[PDB]
Amino acid sequence: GSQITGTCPSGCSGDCYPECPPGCCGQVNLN
Repeated sequence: GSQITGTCPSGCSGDCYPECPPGCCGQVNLN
């Protein structure tokens, strides 16, 4: 890990629940 996640946990990266702030989920992928 280098950039890691601030407020939004892994769950937000994967499961984008409503309380996840905009662009928090699926925002770290060089794809």
